[PDB]
Amino acid sequence: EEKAREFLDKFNSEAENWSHESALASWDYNTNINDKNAQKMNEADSKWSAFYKEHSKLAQGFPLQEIQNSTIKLQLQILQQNGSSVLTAEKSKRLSTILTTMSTIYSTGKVCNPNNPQQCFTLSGLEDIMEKSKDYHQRLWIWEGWRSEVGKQLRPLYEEYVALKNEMARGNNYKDYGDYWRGDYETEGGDGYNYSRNHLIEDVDRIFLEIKPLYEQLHAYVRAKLMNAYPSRISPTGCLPAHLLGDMWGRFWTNLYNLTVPFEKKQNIDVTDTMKKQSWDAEKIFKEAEKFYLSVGLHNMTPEFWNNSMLTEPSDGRQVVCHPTAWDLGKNDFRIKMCTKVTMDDFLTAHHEMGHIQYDMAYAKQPYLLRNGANEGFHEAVGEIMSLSAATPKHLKDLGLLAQNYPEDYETEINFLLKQALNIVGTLPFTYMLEKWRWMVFEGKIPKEQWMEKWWEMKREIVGVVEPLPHDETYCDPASLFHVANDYSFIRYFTRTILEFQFQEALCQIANHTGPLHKCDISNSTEAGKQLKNMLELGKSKPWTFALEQIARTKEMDAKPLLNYFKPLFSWLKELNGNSVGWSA
Amino acid sequence: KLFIGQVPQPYEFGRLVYNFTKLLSYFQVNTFQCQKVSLTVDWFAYRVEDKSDLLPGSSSDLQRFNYKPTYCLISAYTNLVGVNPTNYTTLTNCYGCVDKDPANPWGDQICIPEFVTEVEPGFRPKPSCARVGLEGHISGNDTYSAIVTNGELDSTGDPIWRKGVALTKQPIDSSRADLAFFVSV
Ligand SMILES: *[C@@H]1O[C@H](CO)[C@@H](O[C@@H]2O[C@H](CO)[C@@H](O[C@@H]3O[C@H](CO)[C@@H](O)[C@H](O)[C@@H]3O)[C@H](O)[C@H]2NC(C)=O)[C@H](O)[C@H]1NC(C)=O
Ligand SMILES: *[C@@H]1O[C@H](CO)[C@@H](O[C@@H]2O[C@H](CO)[C@@H](O[C@@H]3O[C@H](CO)[C@@H](O)[C@H](O)[C@@H]3O)[C@H](O)[C@H]2NC(C)=O)[C@H](O)[C@H]1NC(C)=O
Ligand SMILES: *[C@@H]1O[C@H](CO)[C@@H](O[C@@H]2O[C@H](CO)[C@@H](O)[C@H](O)[C@H]2NC(C)=O)[C@H](O)[C@H]1NC(C)=O
Ligand SMILES: *[C@@H]1O[C@H](CO)[C@@H](O[C@@H]2O[C@H](CO)[C@@H](O)[C@H](O)[C@H]2NC(C)=O)[C@H](O)[C@H]1NC(C)=O
Ligand SMILES: *[C@@H]1O[C@H](CO)[C@@H](O[C@@H]2O[C@H](CO)[C@@H](O)[C@H](O)[C@H]2NC(C)=O)[C@H](O)[C@H]1NC(C)=O
Ligand SMILES: *[C@@H]1O[C@H](CO)[C@@H](O[C@@H]2O[C@H](CO)[C@@H](O)[C@H](O)[C@H]2NC(C)=O)[C@H](O)[C@H]1NC(C)=O
Ligand SMILES: *[C@@H]1O[C@H](CO)[C@@H](O)[C@H](O)[C@H]1NC(C)=O
Ligand SMILES: *[C@@H]1O[C@H](CO)[C@@H](O)[C@H](O)[C@H]1NC(C)=O
Ligand SMILES: *[C@@H]1O[C@H](CO)[C@@H](O)[C@H](O)[C@H]1NC(C)=O
Ligand SMILES: *[C@@H]1O[C@H](CO)[C@@H](O)[C@H](O)[C@H]1NC(C)=O
Ligand SMILES: [Zn+2]
Repeated sequence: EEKAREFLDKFNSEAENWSHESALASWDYNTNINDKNAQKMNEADSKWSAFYKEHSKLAQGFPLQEIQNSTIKLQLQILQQNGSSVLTAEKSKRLSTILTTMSTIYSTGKVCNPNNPQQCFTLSGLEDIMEKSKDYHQRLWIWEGWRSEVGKQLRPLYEEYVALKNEMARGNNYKDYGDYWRGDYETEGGDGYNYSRNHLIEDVDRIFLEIKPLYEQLHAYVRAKLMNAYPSRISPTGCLPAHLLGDMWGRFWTNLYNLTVPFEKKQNIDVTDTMKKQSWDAEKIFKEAEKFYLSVGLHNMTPEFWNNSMLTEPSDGRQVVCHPTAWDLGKNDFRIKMCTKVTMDDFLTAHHEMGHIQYDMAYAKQPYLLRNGANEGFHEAVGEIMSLSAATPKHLKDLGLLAQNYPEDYETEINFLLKQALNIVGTLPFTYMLEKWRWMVFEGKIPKEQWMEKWWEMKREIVGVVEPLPHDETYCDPASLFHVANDYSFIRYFTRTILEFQFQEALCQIANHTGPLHKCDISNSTEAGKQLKNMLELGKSKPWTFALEQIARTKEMDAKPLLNYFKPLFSWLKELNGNSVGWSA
Repeated sequence: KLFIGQVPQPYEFGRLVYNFTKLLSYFQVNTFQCQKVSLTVDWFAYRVEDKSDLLPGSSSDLQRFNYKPTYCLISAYTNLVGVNPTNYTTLTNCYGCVDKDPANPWGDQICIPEFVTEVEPGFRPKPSCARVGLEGHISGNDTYSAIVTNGELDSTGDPIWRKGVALTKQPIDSSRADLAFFVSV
């Protein structure tokens, strides 16, 4: 152990040094996109990778069987895992080529109008249409078009991809690549703080069943609404048409809100006009976000944060990517990159991204390799709960953004919950179903000959969505989604959503919140903040179930907090729908 | 003056804005407790047997839907002969409702138990909630439920509907009134 301890100590010191240089070069690129910064980024990343691999190989000299300290054992497990290298040179190179190819096919995909070949849109255009248009035919040829133009090109690549990733996983002592992806949750330890990979399946399956009753109410409701929007297209007891779900994949139903809004006459809360009247700007927005976190006993934003961060879109001719991201560069250097406008959407986003910085700061004291979230879904879960709080009527009133005498309209709260349900609940069946499908594909439960047969069978049974047109096995609809084509784990969105409400509810209980969870504001709750920090400061140095207990007082994922959040919507939907809840397949 | 005429129920508590010994010559106090101690008095009918619901920090329907003190409590009984209450009516619940059909603001309602309408300390129950209590006190159903609106409008100008539950209890001693008095400086 002592030799491994010295090894990791040396590694961690140098790793922060090299990682910092890598992060700096990447930052400079993203806030100033040109050839000079791109070159610095590529060189700094290369130096980092060479460093990491050098020590990864050296780490093989420290058997885990000789280690008693959990901190050392854990860091060695991270540096030691081979990952891709367990593969031979030919398969490693081939896999890289395939992954690059799938990404390229997706990003350069376009679909042309079959009745007007001269009218053709790129993915960005197609998304804009699928997220806006109310025309049955326009949405249909785009939905089918995307599957034909992109899905059919990725099909054969996804098949080879699955085979190669499974071999990679086996070379690392996993059953398959699905098992590899379920690795991030797995933890070891005494008492009830251990978590086998197989347990993740049991938890997500158990949770879905607990969520389902809520979703059936939302589904039947949306069905009833779309039946009027698209007359004679939808069966009263059947599944929803896949192309009429608000976007290209049916991932978020948010854009259906205009069609499914419970009480159209009632507007939601939007303080954009107030922020503009009061002359808010990017700096003020982030300063208010800081005040929020400080009120619960968390840390200051560093002088370096305010100086280095890019909170506004440059007017100096510099080209940037405005997509909001939080950065941790190491050496106590924290930054946010976000082209903030004076809107409610960016107001809430500023809170979201600063939440990520607060988490990154919390475990800054930890060993480099352990400087991450307890799991993949912990970072976004922390961000989202801060947004939920920031968006409440109560918080907005206290900030002077929402009129103090603004009435408590129950119709508005139903519209709010409905909109939130379309985004948060509607996506859960999708995420669950998608991962269930992929895991079964990697595991070998769903054979190539039944990939689409089971994809759509599962869509009807789990999500309640039906394919507008029948598909054979030359299709690969899952691959037409960004996260699938680009080899990302999608379960993080399922677990994040569940954890999001466990954290919010637990913090709301500590804060002594009474009434509906969707109106909970954890501002000025230093007790909840302390309980939160107790979890945040751990990074991934402890079993994530240990980290979970520190905040939610449980060692397992729990659906109840979500059901509680949307409980007022559930009751409304239930009485509105009566006995037409649910669907046939 | 507060002993002249009838006595209001918890959901419609009266408010009015001295010699304590003389007060004790009108009523017999069973519980006298003070918190952190022009004067304002909030008063309503309430049973002695369930007097525990008058004490701060207790979890009860009285302090949730009818009246929650903002921070001395005098729980006492007296014969007003004013007049004595026939019975005691307390809201056990109240929650927001929305219209089933958006095309008709006055039509069939869907009520949501989770949209709990809290009394809010120092505030009367919202008029939709108070109306339920007022009806329950006269309906004679031992527990009275109703979906009502009472002159309060939303951000558009449509009626605000609420559903409440008003539970009526019979006294053991029908010859006296049991009253709760909340006196603040
Ligand atoms: C978190 O706690 C802070 C205090 O540490 C709260 O800020 C304060 O908000 C109250 C109102 O809720 C302010 O008092 C009021 O000011 C207005 C004038 O704007 C006056 O008309 C009222 O009669 C009353 O005096 C108070 O001044 C203000 N404090 C500061 C330093 O701004 C904050 O709202 C809380 N956020 C919460 C509970 O969510
Ligand atoms: C609690 O005490 C109140 C009195 O303070 C009781 O209200 C009285 O209830 C009776 C019986 O329902 C009412 O008489 C009936 O009136 C209707 C007309 O609305 C008539 O059709 C019936 O034939 C009968 O005469 C009486 O009018 C009503 N008092 C008042 C002022 O309206 C209440 O019922 C008691 N609650 C319980 C649970 O005992
Ligand atoms: C849902 O309705 C809102 C309006 O209530 C739409 O937002 C407007 O869209 C038009 C057309 O692009 C803009 O000119 C307005 O400025 C937008 N208003 C606001 C407040 O942003 C929204 O696009 C509709 N959504 C869908 C899917 O149709
Ligand atoms: C990562 O790769 C190394 C090889 O570079 C693996 O180390 C071997 O492990 C086996 C036991 O399974 C030993 O018999 C070999 O002698 C080891 N070789 C070397 C060079 O150390 C290591 O086990 C792999 N990591 C994992 C988790 O499988
Ligand atoms: C934590 O580890 C314990 C074992 O120490 C696991 O309990 C076993 O679970 C398997 C599978 O259900 C059973 O067949 C064994 O009989 C159980 N053993 C004991 C002693 O109970 C436990 O499930 C693990 N916890 C998690 C979340 O994976
Ligand atoms: C949240 O509410 C609980 C009561 O429901 C509070 O707990 C009591 O707090 C007082 C001190 O304020 C103690 O004397 C009691 O013994 C506590 N009761 C129990 C059962 O714990 C709790 O302090 C409140 N939390 C906050 C942050 O206000
Ligand atoms: C593991 O090593 C760290 C030093 O990196 C030390 O602080 C910790 O107490 C050790 N834990 C055990 C169980 O020895
Ligand atoms: C945050 O910054 C403010 C302003 O300088 C300071 O008063 C406060 O103590 C700081 N809080 C923490 C936890 O550092
Ligand atoms: C921000 O940092 C740069 C670093 O070169 C410095 O030149 C600039 O003056 C700083 N701006 C401040 C401190 O407001
Ligand atoms: C009156 O009581 C009966 C019997 O419990 C009940 O069925 C009815 O709904 C009640 N009516 C009201 C207004 O509470
Ligand atoms: Zn995020």
